Amino acid sequence: IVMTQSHKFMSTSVGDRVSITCKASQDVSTAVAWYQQKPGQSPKLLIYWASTRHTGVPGRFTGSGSGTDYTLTISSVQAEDLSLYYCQQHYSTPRTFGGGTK
Amino acid sequence: VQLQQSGAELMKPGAAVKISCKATGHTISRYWIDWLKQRPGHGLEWIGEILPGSGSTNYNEKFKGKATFTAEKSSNTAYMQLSSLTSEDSAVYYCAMGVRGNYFDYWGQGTTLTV
Amino acid sequence: SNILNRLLVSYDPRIRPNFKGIPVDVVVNIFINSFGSIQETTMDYRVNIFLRQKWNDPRLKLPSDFRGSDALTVDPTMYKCLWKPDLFFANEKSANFHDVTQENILLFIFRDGDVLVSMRLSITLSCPLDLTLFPMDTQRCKMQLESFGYTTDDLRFIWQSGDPVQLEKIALPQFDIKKEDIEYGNCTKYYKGTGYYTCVEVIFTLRRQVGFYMMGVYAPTLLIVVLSWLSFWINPDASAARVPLGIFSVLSLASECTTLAAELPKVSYVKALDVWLIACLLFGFASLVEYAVVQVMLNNAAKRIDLYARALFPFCFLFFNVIYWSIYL
Amino acid sequence: MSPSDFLDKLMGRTSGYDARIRPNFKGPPVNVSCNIFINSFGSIAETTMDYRVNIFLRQQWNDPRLAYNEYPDDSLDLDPSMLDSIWKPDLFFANEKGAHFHEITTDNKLLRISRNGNVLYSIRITLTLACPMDLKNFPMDVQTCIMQLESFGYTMNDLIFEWQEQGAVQVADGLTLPQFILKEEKDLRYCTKHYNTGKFTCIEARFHLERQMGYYLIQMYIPSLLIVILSWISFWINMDAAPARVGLGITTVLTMTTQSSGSRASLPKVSYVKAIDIWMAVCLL
Amino acid sequence: VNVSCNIFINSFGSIAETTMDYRVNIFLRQQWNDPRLAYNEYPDDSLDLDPSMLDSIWKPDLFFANEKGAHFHEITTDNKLLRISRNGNVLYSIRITLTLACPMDLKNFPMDVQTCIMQLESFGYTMN
Amino acid sequence: IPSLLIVILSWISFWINMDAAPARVGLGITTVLTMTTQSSGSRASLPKVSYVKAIDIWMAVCLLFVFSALLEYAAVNFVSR
Ligand SMILES: *[C@@H]1O[C@H](CO)[C@@H](O[C@@H]2O[C@H](CO)[C@@H](O[C@@H]3O[C@H](CO)[C@@H](O)[C@H](O[C@H]4O[C@H](CO)[C@@H](O)[C@H](O)[C@@H]4O[C@H]4O[C@H](CO)[C@@H](O)[C@H](O)[C@@H]4O)[C@@H]3O)[C@H](O)[C@H]2NC(C)=O)[C@H](O)[C@H]1NC(C)=O
Ligand SMILES: *[C@@H]1O[C@H](CO)[C@@H](O[C@@H]2O[C@H](CO)[C@@H](O[C@@H]3O[C@H](CO[C@H]4O[C@H](CO)[C@@H](O)[C@H](O)[C@@H]4O)[C@@H](O)[C@H](O[C@H]4O[C@H](CO)[C@@H](O)[C@H](O)[C@@H]4O)[C@@H]3O)[C@H](O)[C@H]2NC(C)=O)[C@H](O)[C@H]1NC(C)=O
Ligand SMILES: *[C@@H]1O[C@H](CO)[C@@H](O[C@@H]2O[C@H](CO)[C@@H](O[C@@H]3O[C@H](CO)[C@@H](O)[C@H](O)[C@@H]3O)[C@H](O)[C@H]2NC(C)=O)[C@H](O)[C@H]1NC(C)=O
Ligand SMILES: CCCCCCCCCCC
Ligand SMILES: CCCCCCCC
Ligand SMILES: CCCCCCC
Ligand SMILES: CCCCCCC
Ligand SMILES: CCCCCCC
Ligand SMILES: CCCCCCC
Ligand SMILES: CCCCCC
Ligand SMILES: CCCCC
Ligand SMILES: CCCCC
Ligand SMILES: CCCCC
Repeated sequence: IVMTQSHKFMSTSVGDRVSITCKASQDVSTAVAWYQQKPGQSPKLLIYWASTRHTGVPGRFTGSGSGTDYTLTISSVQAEDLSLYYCQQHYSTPRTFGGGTK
Repeated sequence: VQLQQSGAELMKPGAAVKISCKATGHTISRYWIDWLKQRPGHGLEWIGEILPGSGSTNYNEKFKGKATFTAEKSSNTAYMQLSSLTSEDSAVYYCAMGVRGNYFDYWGQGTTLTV
Repeated sequence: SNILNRLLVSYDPRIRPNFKGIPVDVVVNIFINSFGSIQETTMDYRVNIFLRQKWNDPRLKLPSDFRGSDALTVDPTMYKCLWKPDLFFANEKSANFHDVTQENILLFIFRDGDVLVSMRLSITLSCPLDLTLFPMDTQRCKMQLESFGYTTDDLRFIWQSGDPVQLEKIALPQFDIKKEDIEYGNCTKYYKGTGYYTCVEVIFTLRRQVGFYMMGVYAPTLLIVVLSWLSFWINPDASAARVPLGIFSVLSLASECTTLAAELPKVSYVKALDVWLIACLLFGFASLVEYAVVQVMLNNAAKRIDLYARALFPFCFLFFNVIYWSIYL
Repeated sequence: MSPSDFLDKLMGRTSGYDARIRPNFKGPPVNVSCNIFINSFGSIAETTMDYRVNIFLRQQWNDPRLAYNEYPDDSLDLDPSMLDSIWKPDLFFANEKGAHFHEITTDNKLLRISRNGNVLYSIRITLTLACPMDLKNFPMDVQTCIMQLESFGYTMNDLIFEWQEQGAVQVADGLTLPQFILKEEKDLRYCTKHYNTGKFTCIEARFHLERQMGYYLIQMYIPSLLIVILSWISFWINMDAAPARVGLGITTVLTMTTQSSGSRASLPKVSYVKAIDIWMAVCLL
Repeated sequence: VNVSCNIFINSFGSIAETTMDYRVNIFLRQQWNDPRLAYNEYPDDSLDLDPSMLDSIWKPDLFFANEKGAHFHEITTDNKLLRISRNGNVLYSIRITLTLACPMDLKNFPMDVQTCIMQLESFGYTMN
Repeated sequence: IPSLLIVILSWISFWINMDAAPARVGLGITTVLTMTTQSSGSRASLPKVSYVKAIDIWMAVCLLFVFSALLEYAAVNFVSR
């Protein structure tokens, strides 16, 4: 599987709606997770199975999509949402991520 | 549950370094301990996994031989050894752990490597 | 459904993989879910394990149009349509499957025909006990796996190259297991008329905690033997005191001999727990016989015999403890 | 031509084989040469008067309609699930008293059909056979526990049993017994049952079990041997010591009563007198 | 497929410190969605069925990791329940008797406090 | 309560004349009779466990006190010559 994010850098103002597309290579159809890695720290988990949230995550992060085309969504961008966002498939054994979106 | 790695590492080509992952909060032989690679300029990458009790490992096909997973229940720590270090190995290495799935919800602070 | 129904069609579960070719290789693996304590009365022990098997079956080679993750996790109830190695446990007195909601079975079918089957068993294995030096002993109980209907020409077992037995935390009541020898891959049985049959065994080691016996057998028995020694400082004219004080030291010791062996197998050889009781039973009886020697001396200064016996039996008995606990411990 | 077409031509669909008709129907009786292999002999119960044995019951016969010419092999180990569509002698154990197949990870069955029809049949069976024990001299007795391989629904003009000529009963290496020592000599005679329905086949195998009196000599004899000699010292104290001396006699005569009562832990409550209860009665005297 | 499951214990008892276990019978219920059971024929929200039909649908193969001995109840019928909601929601209640094993810490035996567990675990299906 | 009753009854030996050796010694032996029997019964339905329990350091301590009761009059005969 080759997860892909076709936008290395995205522009957004504080309080916007932005969608980050992670177009999978083959059909996993639910197996996607989204990570946030501020500079100098471990990528913390945000979404797993493409629609669920992790214990202690703000409710403005929403996962969607299925099959191949996936998408993360931040309703109201705060100041802490200015970091790197990694998508991740956990369907097969070799667990590629897909580069990263900024 | 927490994963406390070792410190930063500096090696020369041809050598081999062993990075630890001190599991402080649970028995090391309980969960799969995953190993990841973050090389700047590129993205993350999955090295493999080791169940520290049964000695079972599932390496990535790109890292076969390059990486060796071990464990030691005397101190609850999972090791990784990188053989034949080159300039391509300059990156940060994590030891994640997915409890309720194949995602990575528990991470380590990181262990910088510079060949 | 055609990922599996296309394989089992033209598939024959009565024929092993490579029928006339090489034998079938089965990589046996085990996870100990629970390890019951030894039953000394019946010479057995109850274990709950996850037996895992991993062989090759080239008829189950998944097509090229199957992506999957890496395996083909199927319905556990689909095991009845595949070939399976028929390994029994040569030590089990009475084993048991498990179907608590439905039958506990795995079935992974990898891309190259490789197969994984993980039964969930509860075995009552029989291991003979060597109760010499009973409370301070250590047993070795076997878990022999073996084929029954396939000779070594056809079927052949071998342990996992990594960790075959995967016990994590058991903590028996009065036993313990840390690391052992998964030995004798050449355990292959030979039976006259039938042939050579595959065997692989794990012989656990089970040290015994003497904590229960240091406060249930040795502790109370030790004070009773000291209870007999109280009759040496008492005035020897008190016949009705030193005599009843000595009969207690043989009666209670005689009672403890039967109460302890009542919950153990009836092995016909002296064990370490019997050398202690039979010895203490004699120190008590010897003290009472000492009084008869003193009572006769009055029939004619017999205090010298008690004086010589006040600081002799404690020396003659503490000398026993050094010899006893150095041999068996 | 194929491994599946062969089993379908020998049995199953395109065979014509009928597992309800014995080999040589309306012909000579099917003789069944059978031997056993005991795995875990032991657990000789005295209160129940029975023993538990684990054996591989192997029994050989000749079914002429299982003769193949396709494979050049002398024998052919079939699958342990195809010994349910072939004829099988319906033998039971006349004193089995409880028995059960082993079905752990597969039915523990063995099938081997030679090229001329000679069938082999090995199944693993755990028996709880009953042997009436004679306890006339209990701690030093010598038992003889038997098993009877008997046919049920076939008379001796339909099914005849026999033993293997050489080595009909085989014991596993290092097969030990607590309280007992299984003698290497084993009697193999012809039991034969004549019932209300006719002649029925039977073959029994005597097992001689000499008892090891190490346990009873340490548990039952020495404590009683010691309590008896305990009261002997009553003869040494002065006669004026009435309460002390009588206390020695009362306790010793009372403790022997508890010993004799404790001498029937697992012994069945039997009418006649044993050899251990006339050592206790005499020491009690 | 995730299965929200609940338990109704009819009775404890036979809590043996020697055997180190305890017996209990429960009504293990468990619900999951099955999109190929949704129907537009009957106008009923839920729809009870014959437990004989319970052997033809998918069912999660949960086991009790420390069950130590268990058995269905077959008295006069299968003690099974099945109501297929009209969107796919399958209810599944079965009576089960469990001789669960709980290790007891008897450091203060006569006046201790035990904590015996009941692990409902899947066997043949991974976490995904 | 039964073990408590035995420790509380062995103390009456001191409420007896120092000449009754068969009385006190017979009392100090009868009391240690049931204590070894009571303590043995304490492990009736308990598993064979290595560590010490709460009831075990009660039967042992009552056994120790009842044991020292009989041990006292053995110290009185030596003194009270
Ligand atoms: C199957 O698996 C999934 C995942 O693997 C299990 O996930 C459950 O997911 C639900 C959410 O879909 C979750 O319930 C949430 O609980 C949170 C509290 O811990 C809530 O914050 C959350 O959001 C709602 O509630 C908030 C607080 O009231 C609101 O601020 C928020 O806007 C949400 O409110 C929406 O919905 C409510 C009620 O419908 C309504 O007011 C509005 O429509 C509003 O839009 C959720 O309530 C469960 O906790 C998760 N499960 C568990 C065990 O935690 C799922 O349970 C599994 N089973 C099934 C059958 O799906
Ligand atoms: C069910 O019933 C069938 C038939 O009734 C039995 O099969 C017959 O078994 C008998 C004996 O069990 C066979 O008869 C004898 O076989 C002997 C084979 O052993 C060897 O003996 C010597 C020494 O090695 C060799 O020289 C010999 O060639 C054999 O290889 C023979 O020894 C016998 O013949 C010899 O001895 C006799 C007596 O001394 C002489 O008269 C002969 O001339 C010769 O020297 C004899 O043949 C018999 O062959 C078997 N088949 C048949 C059709 O009868 C089954 O055993 C029985 N049980 C089952 C099936 O379980
Ligand atoms: C040791 O385990 C093995 C199980 O594989 C057993 O012996 C080994 O296996 C078979 C015998 O059962 C032998 O196979 C032979 O290989 C030769 C190779 O040329 C082949 O020509 C023969 O036709 C046959 O297939 C194998 O050699 C043998 N290993 C030896 C002899 O070293 C046996 O049960 C176990 N115990 C032993 C060998 O003592
Ligand atoms: C078990 C027989 C012990 C006999 C000991 C001899 C009597 C004591 C004599 C002390 C001088
Ligand atoms: C039964 C013991 C008697 C010992 C008498 C000794 C006389 C010197
Ligand atoms: C075999 C036991 C001998 C004990 C000797 C005690 C003096
Ligand atoms: C308990 C031993 C006492 C010895 C005293 C020596 C006279
Ligand atoms: C086990 C042997 C002990 C003998 C002690 C003699 C005093
Ligand atoms: C061990 C205490 C007994 C009393 C001794 C007083 C001299
Ligand atoms: C029948 C023998 C009886 C002997 C009793 C001492
Ligand atoms: C607790 C061990 C003591 C050995 C005498
Ligand atoms: C518990 C044993 C102590 C040795 C004196
Ligand atoms: C054969 C037993 C001997 C005990 C003294």
